[PDB]
Amino acid sequence: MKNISNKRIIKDLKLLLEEVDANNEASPHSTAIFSVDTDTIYNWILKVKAPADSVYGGAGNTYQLSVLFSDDYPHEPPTVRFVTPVYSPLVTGEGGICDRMVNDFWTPDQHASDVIKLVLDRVFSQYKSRRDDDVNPEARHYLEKFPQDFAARVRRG
Repeated sequence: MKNISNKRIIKDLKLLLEEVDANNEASPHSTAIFSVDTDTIYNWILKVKAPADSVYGGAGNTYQLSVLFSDDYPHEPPTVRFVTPVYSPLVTGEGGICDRMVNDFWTPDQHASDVIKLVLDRVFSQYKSRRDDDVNPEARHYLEKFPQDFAARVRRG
């Protein structure tokens, strides 16, 4: 890895910042990103609310994420990681997600914003529909057989 100008990381950060400041003036189904700090242009730390809609946006808790880029962006998209623990079939105890979640659908055309919205929605809102991106099968089994007890458990931690 090297700390190098990337035309598209910078262009996509400027675009996210513009959207995050348009959002924080006005959906219960969408997740709101409300802070974007960086640590090198290659590492974006975000603060997020899940949708009021979901199990995960109940007490309006904050969720912290890391978006990590490589020198090859936009050819490969960044990795999203939860810094906040999240009980989920799609997230590990490390905060990892399967690369497939993002990589099956990536074209270099798309923006860091699009990647971030896809992941937040997938995990907070579209989790019930299983694909090839399950990383925590104890959480999947538990949702599948105790839908209601899985909810009470998300509000715990």
